[PDB]
Amino acid sequence: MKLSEVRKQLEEARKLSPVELEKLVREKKRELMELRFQASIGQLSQNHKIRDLKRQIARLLTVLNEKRRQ
Amino acid sequence: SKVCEISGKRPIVANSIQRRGKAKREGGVGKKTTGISKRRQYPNLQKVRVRVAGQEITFRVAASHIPKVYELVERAKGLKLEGLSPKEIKKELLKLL
Amino acid sequence: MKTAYDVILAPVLSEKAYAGFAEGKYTFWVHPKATKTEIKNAVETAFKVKVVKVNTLHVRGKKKRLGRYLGKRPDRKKAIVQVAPGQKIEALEGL
Amino acid sequence: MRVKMHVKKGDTVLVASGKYKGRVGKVKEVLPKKYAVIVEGVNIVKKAVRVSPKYPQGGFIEKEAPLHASKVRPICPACGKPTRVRKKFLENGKKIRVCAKCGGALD
RNA sequence: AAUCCGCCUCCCAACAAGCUCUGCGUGGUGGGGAAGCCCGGGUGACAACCCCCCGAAGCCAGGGAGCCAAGAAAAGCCUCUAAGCACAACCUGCGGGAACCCGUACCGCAAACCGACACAGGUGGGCGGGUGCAAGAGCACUCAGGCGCGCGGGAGAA
RNA sequence: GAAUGCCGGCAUGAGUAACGAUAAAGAGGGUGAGAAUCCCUCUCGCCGUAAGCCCAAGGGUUCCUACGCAAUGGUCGUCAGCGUAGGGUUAGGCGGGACCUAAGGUGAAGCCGAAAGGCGUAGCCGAAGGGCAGCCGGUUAAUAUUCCGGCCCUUCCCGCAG
RNA sequence: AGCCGGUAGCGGGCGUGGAUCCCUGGAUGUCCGAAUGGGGGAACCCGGCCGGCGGGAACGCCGGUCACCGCGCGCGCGGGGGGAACCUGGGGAACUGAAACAUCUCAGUACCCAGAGGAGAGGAAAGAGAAAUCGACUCCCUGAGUAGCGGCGAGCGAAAGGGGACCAGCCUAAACCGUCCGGCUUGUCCGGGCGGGGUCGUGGGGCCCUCGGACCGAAUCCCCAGCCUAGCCGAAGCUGUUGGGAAGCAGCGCCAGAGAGGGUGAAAGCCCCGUAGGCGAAAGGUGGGGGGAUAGGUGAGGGUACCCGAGUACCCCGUGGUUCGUGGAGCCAUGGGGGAAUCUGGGCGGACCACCGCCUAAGGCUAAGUACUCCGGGUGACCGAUAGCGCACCAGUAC
Ligand SMILES: [Mg+2]
Ligand SMILES: [Mg+2]
Ligand SMILES: [Mg+2]
Ligand SMILES: [Mg+2]
Ligand SMILES: [Mg+2]
Ligand SMILES: [Mg+2]
Ligand SMILES: [Mg+2]
Ligand SMILES: [Mg+2]
Ligand SMILES: [Mg+2]
Ligand SMILES: [Mg+2]
Ligand SMILES: [Mg+2]
Ligand SMILES: [Mg+2]
Ligand SMILES: [Mg+2]
Ligand SMILES: [Mg+2]
Ligand SMILES: [Mg+2]
Ligand SMILES: [Mg+2]
Ligand SMILES: [Mg+2]
Ligand SMILES: [Mg+2]
Ligand SMILES: [Mg+2]
Ligand SMILES: [Mg+2]
Ligand SMILES: [Mg+2]
Ligand SMILES: [Mg+2]
Ligand SMILES: [Mg+2]
Ligand SMILES: [Mg+2]
Ligand SMILES: [Mg+2]
Ligand SMILES: [Mg+2]
Ligand SMILES: [Mg+2]
Ligand SMILES: [Mg+2]
Ligand SMILES: [Mg+2]
Ligand SMILES: [Mg+2]
Ligand SMILES: [Mg+2]
Ligand SMILES: [Mg+2]
Ligand SMILES: [Mg+2]
Ligand SMILES: [Mg+2]
Ligand SMILES: [Mg+2]
Ligand SMILES: [Mg+2]
Ligand SMILES: [Mg+2]
Ligand SMILES: [Mg+2]
Ligand SMILES: [Mg+2]
Ligand SMILES: [Mg+2]
Ligand SMILES: [Mg+2]
Ligand SMILES: [Mg+2]
Ligand SMILES: [Mg+2]
Ligand SMILES: [Mg+2]
Ligand SMILES: [Mg+2]
Ligand SMILES: [Mg+2]
Ligand SMILES: [Mg+2]
Ligand SMILES: [Mg+2]
Ligand SMILES: [Mg+2]
Ligand SMILES: [Mg+2]
Ligand SMILES: [Mg+2]
Ligand SMILES: [Mg+2]
Ligand SMILES: [Mg+2]
Ligand SMILES: [Mg+2]
Ligand SMILES: [Mg+2]
Ligand SMILES: [Mg+2]
Ligand SMILES: [Mg+2]
Ligand SMILES: [Mg+2]
Ligand SMILES: [Mg+2]
Ligand SMILES: [Mg+2]
Ligand SMILES: [Mg+2]
Ligand SMILES: [Mg+2]
Ligand SMILES: [Mg+2]
Ligand SMILES: [Mg+2]
Ligand SMILES: [Mg+2]
Ligand SMILES: [Mg+2]
Ligand SMILES: [Mg+2]
Ligand SMILES: [Mg+2]
Ligand SMILES: [Mg+2]
Ligand SMILES: [Mg+2]
Ligand SMILES: [Mg+2]
Ligand SMILES: [Mg+2]
Ligand SMILES: [Mg+2]
Ligand SMILES: [Mg+2]
Ligand SMILES: [Mg+2]
Ligand SMILES: [Mg+2]
Ligand SMILES: [Mg+2]
Ligand SMILES: [Mg+2]
Ligand SMILES: [Mg+2]
Ligand SMILES: [Mg+2]
Ligand SMILES: [Mg+2]
Ligand SMILES: [Mg+2]
Ligand SMILES: [Mg+2]
Ligand SMILES: [Mg+2]
Ligand SMILES: [Mg+2]
Ligand SMILES: [Mg+2]
Ligand SMILES: [Mg+2]
Ligand SMILES: [Mg+2]
Ligand SMILES: [Mg+2]
Ligand SMILES: [Mg+2]
Ligand SMILES: [Mg+2]
Ligand SMILES: [Mg+2]
Ligand SMILES: [Mg+2]
Ligand SMILES: [Mg+2]
Ligand SMILES: [Mg+2]
Ligand SMILES: [Mg+2]
Ligand SMILES: [Mg+2]
Ligand SMILES: [Mg+2]
Ligand SMILES: [Mg+2]
Ligand SMILES: [Mg+2]
Ligand SMILES: [Mg+2]
Ligand SMILES: [Mg+2]
Ligand SMILES: [Mg+2]
Ligand SMILES: [Mg+2]
Ligand SMILES: [Mg+2]
Ligand SMILES: [Mg+2]
Ligand SMILES: [Mg+2]
Ligand SMILES: [Mg+2]
Ligand SMILES: [Mg+2]
Ligand SMILES: [Mg+2]
Ligand SMILES: [Mg+2]
Ligand SMILES: [Mg+2]
Ligand SMILES: [Mg+2]
Ligand SMILES: [Mg+2]
Ligand SMILES: [Mg+2]
Ligand SMILES: [Mg+2]
Ligand SMILES: [Mg+2]
Ligand SMILES: [Mg+2]
Ligand SMILES: [Mg+2]
Ligand SMILES: [Mg+2]
Ligand SMILES: [Mg+2]
Ligand SMILES: [Mg+2]
Ligand SMILES: [Mg+2]
Ligand SMILES: [Mg+2]
Ligand SMILES: [Mg+2]
Ligand SMILES: [Mg+2]
Ligand SMILES: [Mg+2]
Ligand SMILES: [Mg+2]
Ligand SMILES: [Mg+2]
Ligand SMILES: [Mg+2]
Ligand SMILES: [Mg+2]
Ligand SMILES: [Mg+2]
Ligand SMILES: [Mg+2]
Ligand SMILES: [Mg+2]
Ligand SMILES: [Mg+2]
Ligand SMILES: [Mg+2]
Ligand SMILES: [Mg+2]
Ligand SMILES: [Mg+2]
Ligand SMILES: [Mg+2]
Ligand SMILES: [Mg+2]
Ligand SMILES: [Mg+2]
Ligand SMILES: [Mg+2]
Ligand SMILES: [Mg+2]
Ligand SMILES: [Mg+2]
Ligand SMILES: [Mg+2]
Ligand SMILES: [Mg+2]
Ligand SMILES: [Mg+2]
Ligand SMILES: [Mg+2]
Ligand SMILES: [Mg+2]
Ligand SMILES: [Mg+2]
Ligand SMILES: [Mg+2]
Ligand SMILES: [Mg+2]
Ligand SMILES: [Mg+2]
Ligand SMILES: [Mg+2]
Ligand SMILES: [Mg+2]
Ligand SMILES: [Mg+2]
Ligand SMILES: [Mg+2]
Ligand SMILES: [Mg+2]
Ligand SMILES: [Mg+2]
Ligand SMILES: [Mg+2]
Ligand SMILES: [Mg+2]
Ligand SMILES: [Mg+2]
Ligand SMILES: [Mg+2]
Ligand SMILES: [Mg+2]
Ligand SMILES: [Mg+2]
Ligand SMILES: [Mg+2]
Ligand SMILES: [Mg+2]
Ligand SMILES: [Mg+2]
Ligand SMILES: [Mg+2]
Ligand SMILES: [Mg+2]
Ligand SMILES: [Mg+2]
Ligand SMILES: [Mg+2]
Ligand SMILES: [Mg+2]
Ligand SMILES: [Mg+2]
Ligand SMILES: [Mg+2]
Ligand SMILES: [Mg+2]
Ligand SMILES: [Mg+2]
Ligand SMILES: [Mg+2]
Ligand SMILES: [Mg+2]
Ligand SMILES: [Mg+2]
Ligand SMILES: [Mg+2]
Ligand SMILES: [Mg+2]
Ligand SMILES: [Mg+2]
Ligand SMILES: [Mg+2]
Ligand SMILES: [Mg+2]
Ligand SMILES: [Mg+2]
Ligand SMILES: [Mg+2]
Ligand SMILES: [Mg+2]
Ligand SMILES: [Mg+2]
Ligand SMILES: [Mg+2]
Ligand SMILES: [Mg+2]
Ligand SMILES: [Mg+2]
Ligand SMILES: [Mg+2]
Ligand SMILES: [Mg+2]
Ligand SMILES: [Mg+2]
Ligand SMILES: [Mg+2]
Ligand SMILES: [Mg+2]
Ligand SMILES: [Mg+2]
Ligand SMILES: [Mg+2]
Ligand SMILES: [Mg+2]
Ligand SMILES: [Mg+2]
Ligand SMILES: [Mg+2]
Ligand SMILES: [Mg+2]
Ligand SMILES: [Mg+2]
Ligand SMILES: [Mg+2]
Ligand SMILES: [Mg+2]
Ligand SMILES: [Mg+2]
Ligand SMILES: [Mg+2]
Ligand SMILES: [Mg+2]
Ligand SMILES: [Mg+2]
Ligand SMILES: [Mg+2]
Ligand SMILES: [Mg+2]
Ligand SMILES: [Mg+2]
Ligand SMILES: [Mg+2]
Ligand SMILES: [Mg+2]
Ligand SMILES: [Mg+2]
Ligand SMILES: [Zn+2]
Repeated sequence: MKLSEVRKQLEEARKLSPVELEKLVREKKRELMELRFQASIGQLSQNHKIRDLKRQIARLLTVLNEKRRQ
Repeated sequence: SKVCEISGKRPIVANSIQRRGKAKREGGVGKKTTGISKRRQYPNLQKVRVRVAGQEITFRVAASHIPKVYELVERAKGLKLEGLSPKEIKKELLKLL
Repeated sequence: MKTAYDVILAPVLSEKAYAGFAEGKYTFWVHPKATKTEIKNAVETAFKVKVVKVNTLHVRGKKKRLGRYLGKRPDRKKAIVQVAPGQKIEALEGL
Repeated sequence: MRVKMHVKKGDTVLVASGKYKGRVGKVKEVLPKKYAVIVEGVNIVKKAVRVSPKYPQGGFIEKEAPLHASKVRPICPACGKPTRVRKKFLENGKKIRVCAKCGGALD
C-alpha cells in the first residue's frame, strides 16, 4: 500500500458511519482469511498483501474508535 | 494486654535490673548489677461496659482513663445516635475525643 | 472486533484431514481459546453450511532449536466440523 | 537518530583515496549502516559463484565492493570540482547541499 | 408450618404376597471367526458356533451369622409443609430442540518414572492361561506374548 | 616455586582395570562406501503371578513416517528413546470441572496479639470417599468406550396430553 | 534519501505527493499479577445483572458491570501493591573486645516490621546556661577525644560558644458573640455542628468603657521567562613519492572563538564524525526565577479577673534517653498509683532551700540548606577478557 492509497483510505473511512465501518472491517477480515488460505497452499506469491490488509483493518478499527469516543 | 482505646496507652519495653550490695549513701561499697533483661510493662487495661442510646457498648481502656469513658457518654447526649449499631455508636463516641 | 474470520485461521493440510472431506468432516486450525459452539457459528457464517457436530483437540507446539537456542512452536487447536447431510465446503474440496 | 551522509545516490563523486584514488563515478548505492557507498566501476572484485540456476557455467563474477563514505567526495555540477558540502537554507525555506568552492546546488 | 417423621392405640396384612430395584439367562439386531496355505493382507468359510464337567476372592448386595475394639460426612434422591402462587407450579408420558471447558500421542517394575549414567537398587492398583507335584499366586516345564540383558574372537596357566 | 593455595591446560599410572547380572548363541539371504552388532528366514536358548497385558503417578513428543550418522549409545552401526523435517492425540455417556462433603485449609460474626500476624461456630475450598448417562465390533503409518457401524442411555430448554 | 529490527535468503513491497528513523500526545492493549464478581495448584476454571450476536429458550460468544476497608450525605472521594540506596518510627541479636567472664563492649549495629517521599526527620523555646547573654530547625567546620561517663577496666564520649550553608514563619483550643440541630430535668439549660472572635512571654487574649480609621501579603491559584523530553548550522589542502593503502616523506598553501577526541587501508587542524561559537519545540513535563491575583496580616489607655490545651503538671514506684553504668542524679520521655491550679498560674537554671534570672507544657502545620543513586550525562597518574560488575558474548542464563 502506497502512501497516497493510505491517505485516501483514511479520508474515505472518516466519511463512513460506525455501522458502515463495521461491515467493511468484517468484509476485510474475510478477505484476510482468504489470503491466509491461499498462503497456506503456497498460492500467494504476492505475500505483502497479508501485511497490507491487516494494517487496513487496524486503520479502520482506529477510525471506528475515533467516531465512538465522543 | 494491648492498647487503651481512649488514651492510646500501649505496652512498652522496660529493663529489669537486678542489683546487689550496699548503696554508697548507706556507706557501702556500692551497687553492682547482676543482670539486665528486657520485659514489658502493660497498660492496666479493663473492660468498661456502658449503655448509650439503648445499646451496650464495651471499651477496653486503661484504668487511668475509666472516667474518660463516662465523659464521652455524657457528651453523647447531644448526638443523633438512636437507631445506630453498637459499632457505629462506638465510632461516634471516639470521634468526640 | 470479533468475527467468524478471527476464529477460523486456516485449513489443516494433511492426508488425515483430506480423508474427512468424503463424509463432510472438515478440519481447521482454530483460535486456541475458541469454543465448540462458537466454532459452529463461525464455520456456518463463513462457508454457508449447517454444522451438526464439532470435535476439538489442542495441538501442543513442538520444541525446536536453531543452534544453541531451544524454543517452542506455538500451541494450536484443531476443529473437525460435521456439515449437514448433502452439504459441502467447496473451498476445502480444493483440494 | 540517523547516520549522517554527505553523499547520496547518485551524485557524481571523486574517489580521493585508496587504490582507486582519482576516479570519478556515480554513486550506485549508499549503505548507511556500514557507512559505505558503492561507486560505479570502482573497487572491483572477483567473486566465486557456484554452478547454479542463477549462474550456469559458474566461475566468477565481478562485483563493486563498498568504499568507506569518507573516501568519497561529491563533484559540484556547477564548477565541476571535488568539494566539501555546505548547507543552505532556501526561501521555502528547505535546506540543500551547496558546493563549498563556488556555491552551486548539489541537491 | 406440616397431611411428613417420632410416640401411643386399634384393624388388617404379615418368614406369603404386593410394589420396587439389581444381577444373570434369553432376547429383534449387530459382529467375530482358527490351524495350514499363499503375497499386515488373501484363503480356509455359506466356517462351525453344540453337549458335558470344574468354577471364583467377582455379581445378586444395602445378603446371612458371630464377635467387641462398636465401625465418616454432605449432596444427589423421596417425603413434609412456609413465604408465595394457585391462568402459575410440580409430577408422569410423549415430541422436537440444546448439551460447554480441560485430559486423551508415547514410556509406565522401566533405556522414557526416582536413583549424576540406556545404573543388577526403589516404584501403588487390576488381569495373570495349561499340566504335574496333597493345596497354592509355591515349584518345574510350557501357552499367548516378550526376550538373549549394546563389545567381541580365541586359549584351557597360577 | 611451594600456601593438601586458586583457575586453566597437559602429563603419569596405561594400551593397564573395565566395557554393568553366566538367559546363549549359529547359519543363510538382503542392504550399504563400510556389517559379529541393521532388516528378513531357519535353527538354538531365556521369562511366562513375567522378563507378558491393562491402569494410576511421574516424565513431556520420547509416538508415526521420510532423510541422516559429527556427537550421544560403554564396541560397531547402514540402527536407535540420537540429528533434520512432515504427520499424529477427535467424547453429553471414560477421567476431572460447571455436584457433594472428609481430615485439613480458609474464614462473614467474633476473640487475641508491639508490627508482621495468631485464632475462629456458620459459610467456602478441599478426594483415589459419595454421586452421576456406553456396550460390542470395524477403521489409521500413528487416536479411538472419542471416528465409523449397530443397538442403548442422561441432563437442560420448549411444546402437547394426562 | 533511503527503507520492510538483530537478518542474510526465498517470495513480495514501500519512499521527495517526504518513507524507514527519532521526540511528544493519542488509540489498541489477550491472560496473570495489589488482582478486586466467585474459586484457584499465578497466567486456569466457574458465575450474577444489563445489552448484543447465532435458528437461539436450553448452549456459547462479545461489551458493560459486580471484592474489601476508611471517610463524608444507595451515591461519591480515598486506600490496597511496587521502588536501587537514602529516611523516620515500632521491635532488636550474636560473634567479638574486655587477652577468661557476668556489669560493660560490639550496638540501638545486623536484621524483622510499619510508614514516608523525591527526600525523610526536625522546627518557631515551658530552649540554652551565666554571657548584665543568645534567639526555630536542619546540615558542614570547630570547640574536642575537651567536659565528663567507666567491673574509674576494656573502653565510651557530649553540650554551650565561635566560623559557615540556608533562611520564614504560620493555623488552632479556651473566654466571649451568633446560628442551627436534640436532650428532657423547660430554659438565662446542658450537649453536638458550623460561622465569628483569638493565638501570645516586652505576658497575651476576652468583655466593658474612653480615645484613634491605607500599607503589608503568601508556603495557594493564574500567566510568563528559563529548563527537560527530538534536533540544526559550523572554518581551512592540493600535488609528487614509497606502499595493497598515506594520514608517512617531499613541495607549495590555508584555517583557527575550532590544534578536545574518534574514524578513514598506516601516523590527517584543512577527507569524515565532531570541536570553538552559535541556533531550536507544535506537543508533554518542569518552573525554587519574573509578573499578577487571592487567602491572610494591622491602634492606645483605663477598668474587669472571664480564658489561656487534664487523668496533664506535680509527687512517689518501675524504666528509657543523655557523656551520666545509682551516682550528690537534676533534665527530657513514661508503664503503675495518687492527683492540682489559669499569670498572685506554672516548668527550668544538675539533690535540696532561699535569692536572682530564663521560659510559657499537656493541639497542629511549615519551604530552603542535608541524605541516597534504579536512571541520564561528564570526567579519570581507574580495569583491559583469570582484570573490570556475577554477566564485554542471548547471564541471574546453563547447570
Ligand atoms: Mg501506516
Ligand atoms: Mg524489675
Ligand atoms: Mg547511694
Ligand atoms: Mg558520706
Ligand atoms: Mg555500679
Ligand atoms: Mg481484661
Ligand atoms: Mg468494669
Ligand atoms: Mg496513671
Ligand atoms: Mg488514677
Ligand atoms: Mg479489539
Ligand atoms: Mg491415512
Ligand atoms: Mg458465537
Ligand atoms: Mg476433548
Ligand atoms: Mg516461535
Ligand atoms: Mg543532518
Ligand atoms: Mg589519499
Ligand atoms: Mg591522481
Ligand atoms: Mg522540512
Ligand atoms: Mg412445630
Ligand atoms: Mg428385571
Ligand atoms: Mg441381560
Ligand atoms: Mg433382559
Ligand atoms: Mg452371523
Ligand atoms: Mg478371518
Ligand atoms: Mg490366516
Ligand atoms: Mg467369503
Ligand atoms: Mg469354498
Ligand atoms: Mg460349509
Ligand atoms: Mg480370599
Ligand atoms: Mg449386613
Ligand atoms: Mg469393650
Ligand atoms: Mg454401624
Ligand atoms: Mg460435616
Ligand atoms: Mg451444601
Ligand atoms: Mg399465604
Ligand atoms: Mg429426548
Ligand atoms: Mg461454561
Ligand atoms: Mg479440550
Ligand atoms: Mg499425564
Ligand atoms: Mg487416546
Ligand atoms: Mg493409549
Ligand atoms: Mg500405548
Ligand atoms: Mg521401552
Ligand atoms: Mg504400554
Ligand atoms: Mg522390582
Ligand atoms: Mg504394579
Ligand atoms: Mg514393561
Ligand atoms: Mg534416560
Ligand atoms: Mg534413569
Ligand atoms: Mg544396557
Ligand atoms: Mg534399572
Ligand atoms: Mg511392590
Ligand atoms: Mg485368562
Ligand atoms: Mg506322577
Ligand atoms: Mg492343578
Ligand atoms: Mg512338589
Ligand atoms: Mg504341592
Ligand atoms: Mg499354576
Ligand atoms: Mg516359595
Ligand atoms: Mg515361580
Ligand atoms: Mg526356574
Ligand atoms: Mg502349554
Ligand atoms: Mg514365541
Ligand atoms: Mg547375552
Ligand atoms: Mg549379543
Ligand atoms: Mg552386555
Ligand atoms: Mg590362555
Ligand atoms: Mg618461597
Ligand atoms: Mg598433592
Ligand atoms: Mg592435590
Ligand atoms: Mg602428597
Ligand atoms: Mg592447587
Ligand atoms: Mg602455583
Ligand atoms: Mg586448583
Ligand atoms: Mg589441575
Ligand atoms: Mg594419560
Ligand atoms: Mg589423566
Ligand atoms: Mg596388552
Ligand atoms: Mg600394571
Ligand atoms: Mg592384567
Ligand atoms: Mg580385561
Ligand atoms: Mg561383571
Ligand atoms: Mg554382561
Ligand atoms: Mg551377507
Ligand atoms: Mg548376514
Ligand atoms: Mg554391524
Ligand atoms: Mg559397519
Ligand atoms: Mg532382524
Ligand atoms: Mg503359569
Ligand atoms: Mg525427565
Ligand atoms: Mg527431541
Ligand atoms: Mg501412537
Ligand atoms: Mg519422534
Ligand atoms: Mg520408535
Ligand atoms: Mg531410515
Ligand atoms: Mg553416530
Ligand atoms: Mg559412527
Ligand atoms: Mg563414523
Ligand atoms: Mg558414543
Ligand atoms: Mg560409537
Ligand atoms: Mg553406558
Ligand atoms: Mg546410509
Ligand atoms: Mg536410542
Ligand atoms: Mg527422531
Ligand atoms: Mg549433519
Ligand atoms: Mg508423514
Ligand atoms: Mg459418542
Ligand atoms: Mg463430569
Ligand atoms: Mg453451566
Ligand atoms: Mg466445586
Ligand atoms: Mg462445598
Ligand atoms: Mg474481621
Ligand atoms: Mg487463620
Ligand atoms: Mg474450622
Ligand atoms: Mg458450592
Ligand atoms: Mg468441591
Ligand atoms: Mg470425586
Ligand atoms: Mg468417584
Ligand atoms: Mg462419568
Ligand atoms: Mg450399554
Ligand atoms: Mg498405539
Ligand atoms: Mg491414529
Ligand atoms: Mg458412536
Ligand atoms: Mg396440562
Ligand atoms: Mg526478520
Ligand atoms: Mg528475492
Ligand atoms: Mg529482496
Ligand atoms: Mg513534515
Ligand atoms: Mg507512544
Ligand atoms: Mg481474544
Ligand atoms: Mg488482570
Ligand atoms: Mg479474581
Ligand atoms: Mg480467591
Ligand atoms: Mg442475555
Ligand atoms: Mg446455525
Ligand atoms: Mg440468545
Ligand atoms: Mg461478558
Ligand atoms: Mg460477566
Ligand atoms: Mg499494608
Ligand atoms: Mg504490606
Ligand atoms: Mg506506597
Ligand atoms: Mg528505632
Ligand atoms: Mg507501630
Ligand atoms: Mg527499640
Ligand atoms: Mg530500627
Ligand atoms: Mg530476642
Ligand atoms: Mg556478649
Ligand atoms: Mg567481631
Ligand atoms: Mg572488635
Ligand atoms: Mg581490643
Ligand atoms: Mg573476650
Ligand atoms: Mg581474648
Ligand atoms: Mg572463652
Ligand atoms: Mg561477652
Ligand atoms: Mg549500646
Ligand atoms: Mg544496613
Ligand atoms: Mg510501602
Ligand atoms: Mg533537594
Ligand atoms: Mg516534613
Ligand atoms: Mg512535624
Ligand atoms: Mg508556638
Ligand atoms: Mg582547645
Ligand atoms: Mg554506646
Ligand atoms: Mg551551635
Ligand atoms: Mg554558629
Ligand atoms: Mg552550598
Ligand atoms: Mg531565621
Ligand atoms: Mg430547641
Ligand atoms: Mg457545649
Ligand atoms: Mg454551638
Ligand atoms: Mg496581637
Ligand atoms: Mg491582660
Ligand atoms: Mg500558609
Ligand atoms: Mg556539520
Ligand atoms: Mg569540517
Ligand atoms: Mg603505487
Ligand atoms: Mg596524498
Ligand atoms: Mg607537509
Ligand atoms: Mg580545545
Ligand atoms: Mg587530535
Ligand atoms: Mg584524532
Ligand atoms: Mg605524526
Ligand atoms: Mg601517535
Ligand atoms: Mg584526525
Ligand atoms: Mg558549545
Ligand atoms: Mg554545539
Ligand atoms: Mg486593651
Ligand atoms: Mg480568671
Ligand atoms: Mg499554653
Ligand atoms: Mg487532652
Ligand atoms: Mg521516674
Ligand atoms: Mg538513669
Ligand atoms: Mg542507662
Ligand atoms: Mg559516681
Ligand atoms: Mg541522670
Ligand atoms: Mg528543681
Ligand atoms: Mg506514668
Ligand atoms: Mg517526670
Ligand atoms: Mg509568673
Ligand atoms: Mg506558682
Ligand atoms: Mg517539667
Ligand atoms: Mg521536676
Ligand atoms: Mg533553664
Ligand atoms: Mg523557599
Ligand atoms: Mg521538604
Ligand atoms: Mg530540605
Ligand atoms: Mg547528590
Ligand atoms: Mg553513571
Ligand atoms: Mg592498563
Ligand atoms: Mg587502555
Ligand atoms: Mg576470556
Ligand atoms: Mg569476567
Ligand atoms: Mg588474551
Ligand atoms: Mg568480576
Ligand atoms: Mg552490566
Ligand atoms: Mg549462555
Ligand atoms: Zn562548485
